[PDB]
Amino acid sequence: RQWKVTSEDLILIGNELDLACGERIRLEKVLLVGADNFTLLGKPLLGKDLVRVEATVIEKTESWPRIIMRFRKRKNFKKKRIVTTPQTVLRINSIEIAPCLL
Amino acid sequence: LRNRVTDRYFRIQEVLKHARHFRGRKNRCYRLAVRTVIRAFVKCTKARYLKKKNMRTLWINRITAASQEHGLKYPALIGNLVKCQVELNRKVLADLAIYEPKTFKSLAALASRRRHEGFAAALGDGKEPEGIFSRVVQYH
Amino acid sequence: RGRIPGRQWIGKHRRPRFVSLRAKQNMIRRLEIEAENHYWLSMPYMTREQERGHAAVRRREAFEAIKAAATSKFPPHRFIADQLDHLNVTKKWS
Amino acid sequence: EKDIIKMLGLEKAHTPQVHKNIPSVNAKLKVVKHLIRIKPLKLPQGLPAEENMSNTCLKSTGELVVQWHLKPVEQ
Amino acid sequence: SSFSRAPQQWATFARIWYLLDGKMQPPGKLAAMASIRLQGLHKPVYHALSDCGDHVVIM
Amino acid sequence: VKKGFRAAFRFQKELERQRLLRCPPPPVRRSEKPNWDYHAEIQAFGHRLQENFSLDLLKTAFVNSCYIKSEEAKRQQLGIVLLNLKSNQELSEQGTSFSQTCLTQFLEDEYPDMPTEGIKNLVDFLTGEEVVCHVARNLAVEQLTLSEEFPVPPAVLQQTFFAVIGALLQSSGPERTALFIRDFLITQMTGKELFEMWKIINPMGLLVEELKKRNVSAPESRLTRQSGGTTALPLYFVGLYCDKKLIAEGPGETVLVAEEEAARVALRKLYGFTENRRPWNYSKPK
Amino acid sequence: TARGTPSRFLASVLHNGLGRYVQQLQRLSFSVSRDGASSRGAREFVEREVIDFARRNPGVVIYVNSRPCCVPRVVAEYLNGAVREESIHCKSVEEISTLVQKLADQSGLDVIRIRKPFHTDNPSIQGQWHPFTNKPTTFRGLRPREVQD
Amino acid sequence: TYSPLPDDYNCNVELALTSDGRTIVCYHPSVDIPYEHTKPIPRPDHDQVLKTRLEEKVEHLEEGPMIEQLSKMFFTTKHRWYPHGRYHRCRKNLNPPKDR
Amino acid sequence: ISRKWEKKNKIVYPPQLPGEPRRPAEIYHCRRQIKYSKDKMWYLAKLIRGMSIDQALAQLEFNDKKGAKIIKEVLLEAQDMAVRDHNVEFRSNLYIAESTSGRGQCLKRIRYHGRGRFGIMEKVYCHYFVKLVEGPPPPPEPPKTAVAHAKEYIQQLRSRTIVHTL
Amino acid sequence: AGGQWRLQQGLAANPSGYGPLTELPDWSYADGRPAPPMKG
RNA sequence: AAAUCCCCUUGUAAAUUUAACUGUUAGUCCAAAGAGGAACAGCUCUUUGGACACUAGGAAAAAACCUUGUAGAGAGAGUA
RNA sequence: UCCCAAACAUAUAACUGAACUCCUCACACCCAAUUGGACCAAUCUAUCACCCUAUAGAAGAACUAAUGUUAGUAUAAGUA
Ligand SMILES: [Mg+2]
Ligand SMILES: [Mg+2]
Ligand SMILES: [Mg+2]
Ligand SMILES: [Mg+2]
Ligand SMILES: [Mg+2]
Ligand SMILES: [Mg+2]
Ligand SMILES: [Mg+2]
Repeated sequence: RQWKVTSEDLILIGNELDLACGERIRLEKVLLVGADNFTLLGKPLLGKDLVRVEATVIEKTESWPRIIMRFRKRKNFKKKRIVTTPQTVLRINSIEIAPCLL
Repeated sequence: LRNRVTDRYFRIQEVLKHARHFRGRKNRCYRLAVRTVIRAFVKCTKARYLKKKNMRTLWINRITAASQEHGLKYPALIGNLVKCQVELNRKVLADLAIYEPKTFKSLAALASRRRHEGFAAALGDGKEPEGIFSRVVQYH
Repeated sequence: RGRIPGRQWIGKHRRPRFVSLRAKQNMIRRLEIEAENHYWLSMPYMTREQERGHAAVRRREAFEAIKAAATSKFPPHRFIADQLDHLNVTKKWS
Repeated sequence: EKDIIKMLGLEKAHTPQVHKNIPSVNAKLKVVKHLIRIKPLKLPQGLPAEENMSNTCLKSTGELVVQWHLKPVEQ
Repeated sequence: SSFSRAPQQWATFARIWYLLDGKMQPPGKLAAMASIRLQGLHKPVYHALSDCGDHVVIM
Repeated sequence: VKKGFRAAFRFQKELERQRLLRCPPPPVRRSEKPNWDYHAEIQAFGHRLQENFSLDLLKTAFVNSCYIKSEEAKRQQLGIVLLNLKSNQELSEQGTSFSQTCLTQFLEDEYPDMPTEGIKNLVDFLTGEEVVCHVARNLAVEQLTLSEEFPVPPAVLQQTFFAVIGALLQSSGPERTALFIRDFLITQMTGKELFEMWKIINPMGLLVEELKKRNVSAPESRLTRQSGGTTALPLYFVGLYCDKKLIAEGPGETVLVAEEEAARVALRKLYGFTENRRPWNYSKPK
Repeated sequence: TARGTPSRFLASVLHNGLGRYVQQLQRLSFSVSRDGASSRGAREFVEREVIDFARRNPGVVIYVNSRPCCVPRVVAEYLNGAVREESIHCKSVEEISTLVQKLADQSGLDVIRIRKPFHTDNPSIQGQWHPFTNKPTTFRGLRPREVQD
Repeated sequence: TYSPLPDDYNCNVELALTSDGRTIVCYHPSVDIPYEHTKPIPRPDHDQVLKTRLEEKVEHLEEGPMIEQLSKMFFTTKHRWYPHGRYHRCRKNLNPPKDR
Repeated sequence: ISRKWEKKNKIVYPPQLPGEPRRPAEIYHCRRQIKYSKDKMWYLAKLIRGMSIDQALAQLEFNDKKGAKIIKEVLLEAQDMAVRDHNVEFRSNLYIAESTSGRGQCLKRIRYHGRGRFGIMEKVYCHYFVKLVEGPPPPPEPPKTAVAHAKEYIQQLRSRTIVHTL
Repeated sequence: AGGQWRLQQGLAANPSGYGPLTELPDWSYADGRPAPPMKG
């Protein structure tokens, strides 16, 4: 998934990352970094030494119940299933860049 | 041994609770409510496919609106960015247009510059060198 | 006005249908794909005599595994601990 | 034609599969030539060895490069 | 843009008057570029549930 | 009559739930509810906050003067020994004095051009009644608060919150408390505008004096953009020009409100509280 | 369905994790019966795991009450006031441990439909789009088909 | 001489490629409205012995004309100005969720 | 059966401190098993709903419907015990809060028809409920003015956000 | 969109097929410890 | 006449036998070859194949035409 | 019974488009009749349990539908 993130925001990943809550990680796949006056683009990804972004796990919970119902008329076909998808919430802490354009 | 059902009140309450916000007698009569609750459940399950389709269509409309403001067409902007190795999907492109007008304008400039580069390359017979922004980064 | 007798797609008088530009474009590009397939199928690496029996050993060994798997069906072993583990259902604190 | 597709292991569409260029395989392929795409195999680095068996990658142009580094070409 | 919340929302969802000169023009082409303006389809923030339409004046 | 017990038992629980919802009981303190242990709860309080609190300081941090008076009244009625409990009045003053100084220091470095009056208001807002009460409630401060009535009054709750800050200051020190207040008080102004935290009247009135201080000519207002002037839904973009140079642009439904918004925009840029400013640095210092 | 269930926006408690992470679980209460097959999984859980779980989470208070009961229960309280009650009626030990661990990571907010998988107080840095964002300004800003002086 | 887009309304866009060609640099400083492209603010808009007090100019109007006046002043239709029944008035959520 | 309306006159509130204002007096009264249709009696109950006690009596006195005199006596005796037993100072300082009718117990009789057929007729009975609150009747809600429509429309336009985005 | 151009350049028609955008690990530990490999 | 039967290699994983019984064989439409006193269609009836009585997308609405199947969540993408 | 989307010859062929395929994760979890399994509400008994449960044995063991039976109340209707 592609996310337009900034500092101090929450995004929801519909999966478990096998990480303890409160741990801070780094996201190495950055496609675009922009500012008020300048913007830098990757082809298709920026170098690791150019931009660094880090996030902290703050929540690991299940999803609300979801209904999966299938019905066919006049065939006695009726099935119901309830699923909950594990999800994780990450808070983007800081976005850092370095003057490595040259 | 005579056995009679003693929890039928709870067996019908688990269905009536899903129809509490309906209109007419079908929100309280179990015979009517069970038939419409099933339809509501079926519609909800298949609406997830429609949500993914409709959201993409909304993004395409917004991207087209922003591009037309810059004198560009949606097919021209989408294809040229791909040729520039800029893999941005429809959502972020719509997000950039709404919230980052200056960044989106730069992307529109990049597409138009790439579009003119391809026209010049097609205009030539191949003897001319490649365009500045037409170079592709090779990965091994 | 504009009734079509019988059904739309079957019957003596159907609804007339015409091809479109992209309908053709899809057909040619499929025809070109097989033209590639036709060419690449015209250069066998070996002949029938050379290929005869060059894979008989692997085919035979694969079938023996199939035979062994089919003939190995048997009821599983029954242990005493699992039968005795049901005694734990009444376990309680002192 | 359904059985022929079953034999060649072509159940899931757009899933490449390698086959021997022999008359017996060619005979089966000719039946379903209208449902499949046939391309030759290229080995610019040759047949892979045991050391690099996990480093192979079949590129879309039809060759199996044995050195997959996921790194931009310095050239 | 350091705008306050109420003025920022007001400006974003404002209504813009457009003028069209139909002299020696095909009605369909005039109607074509007027429908987008009336529906607000030219706005990047457009949505059907949002009353984002604009005013169109044709002479 | 149908023989059986489970169905009737399930129905009784459902009716009691309806009876509970029909007239919910008045709220009661968590301590009076079962499964409570003041020693155990206050011990985990420090570990939950990842701090090494002092048991004596923390225990007396939640003691309020009203609670002491109520206990003295209760024992007087019973006619019964003397208590040696100390109220958190001195601890609250230490926490309040340090928090005001620490907040003022933190904001001055982040916004050097912020005027002193603007600095005071933001500290007043952060140390406001609702901000500490919202933080204290979400930090389970009110649960451990020893008061005379429930729920704890906001003035008492605010005093208790500043008390534990002083207790941490005595137990740990200024450097550890500075990180604590930054993590729980600075974070309360993330997505709020400068004037959403500092209410001001006549933004243009003090904008002129600010440009007077900066030795700049008076701003003049001009209409950059206009739409629907004669209708009921107008839009006016009023910009301010000094020496025929734009400094700010402000929208509004009328000319007057657009001019005030333009003044607010200029003040935000002058004071460095723009939405484009770099986010606060929460990283641990090197 | 969503139309029949209240929803909320994605959010946290007091910007948890911005400066430091605070464990949202605050209290745990366990009801265990000394005798009864329904509490066997709960009983063995506290014989071997409740001690290790307590050391792992020092900010969470755990209460273990042993009284006669037909359905063992666990009650979790969070700092926001939310209360969650889960039954331990006839489950194993490896699955109560997962169940107990799940409540620790939860923030205590309502588990309902989330309108947006993302939330930010500053969606734009260069300014939100407005109709005049991409509109050039003419000399003196004359309106169309109007004259001056 | 060349410019992909006319840089006169939103921002001047400059495009550059890095030395290795693996990154695209876009510098887009914002533009400002010239002083000559603005209008001045429209500031301009007897023997009296009695104080001129605020008089009641609110005249009562019937449901018909009042809706018609609302429709023409807001350029909307007449349908939205009619009241709704109790069934719809109660299904409305008085406490909606709030974001941003 | 249920007779909760009668017991509503037996609830007693604790004495009020001088700080809080005066709690208006309320009286619950009802007449059971009236030989009348609940649908027909509903019109009379709705008519006198929200009006003063003495104005309601004047309206009911000159009404031609049979149920009018029944309610008139019910209102009269409700006013009597209000002053006598419910600490009501002025007997004319009362207004009707809620007036409604409920279905009573009814009998089933046979109505003969031609060709040997029959139809089950019903002898309808109904109850009438009324609550009186001390004090002048509240003013009716004024019609919503055009300016009220104007601000409401503005509020809807100002409350819209950009949907399906950040 | 853009699939034919990708095939000519020697890449996958689907940008998510193979390459650094999908094959490379998405995250790693803050201190620099590499993340465990993903199941996909 | 299109084609069938038989059938080593090869591709593949099924096939035969034994034990135990239920249920279906009042079918429809399309492509093709036919038959119904030497009937261009229509009506009825055989043979081969496909679809339908199983999902979705597209032909306006669409059981039988084209695309496509093995099952969930996603506010990703490439295509038919 | 009343035509029937509205339109448009001129800005460089891409773009749009599925439950097909790919991506994060998880996978027993979209066919009639029929067949094979995995579970289970409620009730009685044996033993447990003791704010309502557990292991076994048993059976008058589960109703959106038979112009189904009995009882209650609506619709037509405050109508004939
Ligand atoms: Mg027809
Ligand atoms: Mg007779
Ligand atoms: Mg699939
Ligand atoms: Mg699967
Ligand atoms: Mg039965
Ligand atoms: Mg029946
Ligand atoms: Mg009638």
